Amino acid sequence: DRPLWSPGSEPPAWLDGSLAGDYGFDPLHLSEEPEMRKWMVQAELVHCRWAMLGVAGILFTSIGAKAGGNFPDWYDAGKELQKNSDIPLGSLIFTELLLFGWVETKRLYDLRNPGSQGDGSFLGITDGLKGKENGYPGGLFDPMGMSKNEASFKEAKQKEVKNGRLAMLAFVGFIAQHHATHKSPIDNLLDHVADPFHVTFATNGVSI
Amino acid sequence: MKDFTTYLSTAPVVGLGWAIFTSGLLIEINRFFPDPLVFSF
Amino acid sequence: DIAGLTPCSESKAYNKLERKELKVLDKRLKQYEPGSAPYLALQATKERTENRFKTYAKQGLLCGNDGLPHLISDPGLALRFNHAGEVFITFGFLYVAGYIGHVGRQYIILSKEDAKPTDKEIILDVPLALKLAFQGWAWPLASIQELRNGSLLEKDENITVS
Amino acid sequence: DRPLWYPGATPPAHLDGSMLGDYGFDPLRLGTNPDRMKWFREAELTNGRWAMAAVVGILFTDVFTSIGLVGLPKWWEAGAQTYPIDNQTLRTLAIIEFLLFGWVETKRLYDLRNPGSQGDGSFLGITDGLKGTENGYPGGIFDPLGYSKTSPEKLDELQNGRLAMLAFLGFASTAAVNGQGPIESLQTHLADPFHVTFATNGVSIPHFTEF
Amino acid sequence: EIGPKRGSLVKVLRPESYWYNQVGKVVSVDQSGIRYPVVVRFENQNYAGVSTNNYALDEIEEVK
Ligand code: CLA
Ligand code: CLA
Ligand code: CLA
Ligand code: CLA
Ligand code: CLA
Ligand SMILES: CC(/C=C/C=C(C)/C=C/[C@@]12O[C@]1(C)C[C@@H](O)CC2(C)C)=C\C=C\C=C(C)\C=C\C=C(C)\C=C\[C@@]12O[C@]1(C)C[C@@H](O)CC2(C)C
Repeated sequence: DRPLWSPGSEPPAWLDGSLAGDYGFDPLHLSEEPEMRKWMVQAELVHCRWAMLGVAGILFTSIGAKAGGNFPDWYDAGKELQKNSDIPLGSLIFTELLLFGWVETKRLYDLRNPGSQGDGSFLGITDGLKGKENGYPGGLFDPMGMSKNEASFKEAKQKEVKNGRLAMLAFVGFIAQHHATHKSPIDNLLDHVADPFHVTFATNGVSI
Repeated sequence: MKDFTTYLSTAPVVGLGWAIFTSGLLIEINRFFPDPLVFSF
Repeated sequence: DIAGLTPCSESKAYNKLERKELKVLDKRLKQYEPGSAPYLALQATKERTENRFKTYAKQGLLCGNDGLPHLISDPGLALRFNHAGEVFITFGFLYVAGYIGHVGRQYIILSKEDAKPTDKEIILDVPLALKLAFQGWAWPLASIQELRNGSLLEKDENITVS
Repeated sequence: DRPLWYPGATPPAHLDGSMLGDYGFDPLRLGTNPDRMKWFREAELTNGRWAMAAVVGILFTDVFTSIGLVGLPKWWEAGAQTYPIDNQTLRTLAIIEFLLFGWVETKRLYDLRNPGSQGDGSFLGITDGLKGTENGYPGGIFDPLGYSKTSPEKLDELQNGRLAMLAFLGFASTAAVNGQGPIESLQTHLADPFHVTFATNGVSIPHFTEF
Repeated sequence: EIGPKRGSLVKVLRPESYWYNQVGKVVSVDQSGIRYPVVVRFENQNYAGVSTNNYALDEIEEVK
């Protein structure tokens, strides 16, 4: 009744197709329990969002570096951006860790206690700060009212999962082609279209 | 999955969780901090 | 300079031993190239030896007639002089040992209040063990509060043959 | 009673009952016993009450010291400068302090075990005025501002006391990794907020990244 | 009728038994005038491996 990850196979019992981006691919039986599934879905959503932001940033700075700007490549970016900076390391590390502790702790307690942070505790915010779904918050993180329609919200959730999976699969590819060619991803893309027959993953010495 | 996580609570939880944790903790302490014969007071 | 000992900072045997080890380690440096992995390993071992001798010394640690550091253990005798650090800080072991004992005793009592507490011993209740492990930081307070209430012992319910 | 320390999923057991400054913070479940809870609240009250006087004695004098009104030393060496003066006793302050402090500490101790146990045949003529109202809350000691009808003033007292305790711990730790005063370490934090930080100024966490 | 209530936990008072000063559940009490009619059952096994034994009426005490 739905397209599966392996045409002809049978999906598991705990994967009916009601989840966002469900395809029936789970061979190691992970997320079989309801609580484990509740944790795994949020882990996938947070990984998809962080992967989409990181891949977009890497492509942006790489395209800007190929255009002519003073942007370093995605790899070794933190090395040459810290030598000429007034923000000290350690202090910057713990500043980032301190802000992320507050945000991630509120998000974690929202998962264990669904709809709990929106009780006027954090500076008096009752309507917002309470999630609508599992890993889909609302109220403040939805400026445009695009979540108040299930017919479009379901399709938009599907688009988010299918784009995040491709983005994280692309991020894994960023490390591999960098470690195999020592060049920028936009430099590897432009070099592949310049010679699609000669240059490829098999004519670069490494990975043979 | 419930049977695998309940299998992981018999002998690994006591012989490979604690043993690996305690051994790794003492070893990393003796690796980053070299040989300690006093309270360095 | 107590119990007839002398500070490790003014002992000839301490320096003699230091030079002995620095020499036996340096004798192995000639058998290798000045820029390879065995040379780097021998250099790291030499640096650790020099640091250890410097760290062991100038810290109140004193040796006696052989260059080997001796340890003062009597409280009062180790408190009147700067020797409290060498062994009088027994409270570190007492804290970790009491932590282990309190966590195990809390797991035995709580697990016994359940039907058949046996299979709970061979198959640990990991969420209960992890919760009880991070809840026993203030173990001496729980021990003194569990002693005054009489909930630490039993009156006369023991398998005895006396 | 008052807002929980966390927004959710943290329900305590023995914190449901009404108490001064009740925020529901007890992760180790130390105050489960009622008698131990009743003793721990008195300990918290005494610790906060003395930490408040200590933090004001340090901070209020440090304000005038950093501005330039007085020439008094800082708190970490105020002891090393009191006794070198010509008119200052030897180390007998500790003994007279122990004796004169134990005398009233035992009165406060016997009052907790038996509340209001100050019979007529104990003192000279003020043997009746030492009858406290509650444990840790006496009446004849304080003269004004206490015949009101609403008790949440004690919440301000407990909140100020908790903030004072945390402040003294910061005084002892900041002056242990930098060797300066509290306002001396505060004034430098206003100049360079990213350089003088516990993660990188003092040797607090081992950060060795000097590439 | 003469022994304790069936199903009630009791305490053994035999000074030479493996369950001395222990607590055991009474399974049945015989009414034939035998020497040891109160039959009890304990959670923990003895050195031999059995877990039940029968005691008399005088060597059976109520729990605490
Ligand atoms: C040869 C006889 C014999 C045998 C086979 C046993 C066997 C056992 N005894 Mg026993 N005992 C004996 C004689 C014996 N005893 C005698 C003579 C006495 C004196 C009368 C006792 C008194 C005694 C007591 C008081 C207790 C036992 C307990 C136990 C059980 C211990 C289970 C365990 O691994 O502990 C546990 C070992 C651990 C290391 C637990 C720590 C778990 C950590 C905190 C979990 C964290 C790991 C983490 C999740 C992993 C992440 C790591 C990652 C970073 C890689 C075990 C089945 C204990 C029990 O009941 O089990 C609970 C118990 O408390 N015995
Ligand atoms: C509310 C009390 C308080 C305040 C206002 C400060 C303020 C300051 N501290 Mg300090 N500190 C405190 C408590 C406090 N501390 C406690 C309890 C400890 C013991 C763990 C320390 C240990 C400490 C060290 C070792 C160092 C500082 C340093 C500093 C200065 C730079 C900030 C920093 O590096 O991170 C601060 C480090 C902390 C551990 C504080 C963070 C956690 C606290 C306890 C939370 C309390 C904050 C409160 C809820 C909200 C602010 C209240 C305020 C508006 C009144 C800064 C002016 C550094 C310095 O002097 O720069 C050279 C430094 O090296 N602090
Ligand atoms: C996310 C999709 C994606 C895309 C669009 C690209 C694209 C590209 N890769 Mg790459 N790669 C990827 C994933 C991807 N890769 C992953 C996951 C890995 C880790 C195994 C690698 C490892 C890798 C290496 C080592 C190299 C490249 C190289 C290249 C460039 C030349 C083509 C080639 O020979 O690659 C080889 C093809 C593969 C390794 C197959 C990967 C297929 C994955 C699973 C994605 C498939 C999903 C989907 C069907 C494709 C995208 C759809 C659409 C956008 C086209 C090219 C622009 C080469 C280069 O740097 O150019 C000089 C190079 O040497 N890739
Ligand atoms: C490679 C095969 C292998 C090996 C080497 C062992 C070895 C062991 N088993 Mg295991 N077992 C196996 C297969 C194996 N088993 C399989 C296939 C199953 C079925 C799933 C089990 C099920 C099983 C159960 C249910 C239990 C054991 C227990 C034990 C331990 C004996 C009790 C003891 O040491 O005294 C007892 C020790 C004390 C009372 C003092 C407590 C402090 C201890 C020493 C700390 C624990 C550290 C650990 C024992 C050392 C490292 C373990 C090692 C495997 C790396 C022992 C080390 C018992 C156990 O868990 O140990 C407690 C026990 O309860 N085994
Ligand atoms: C946490 C459980 C626990 C606790 C609280 C105690 C407590 C005690 N034991 Mg004991 N013991 C235990 C486990 C425990 N034991 C086990 C597993 C064994 C079998 C190896 C023994 C064998 C033993 C002997 C032979 C003797 C004692 C004795 C004593 C008493 C003297 C103090 C001491 O440290 O002796 C020493 C204790 C040991 C050498 C055991 C150390 C092994 C570790 C700590 C046990 C592992 C416990 C486990 C991690 C708990 C699980 C945690 C949970 C969250 C899953 C003391 C009340 C002595 C006594 O008779 O009383 C005066 C004595 O002679 N014990
Ligand atoms: C791919 C990935 C996960 C892949 C997981 C897979 C396939 C799991 C598959 C299965 O589990 C199923 C489904 C079912 C199971 O039964 C079986 C298996 C088979 C196990 C995660 C990537 C996840 C990737 C993430 C989250 C990446 C984030 C990147 C960030 C944040 C970037 C930061 C940057 O820093 C850099 C790196 C460089 C700087 O120059 C620039 C900035 C931008 C600063």
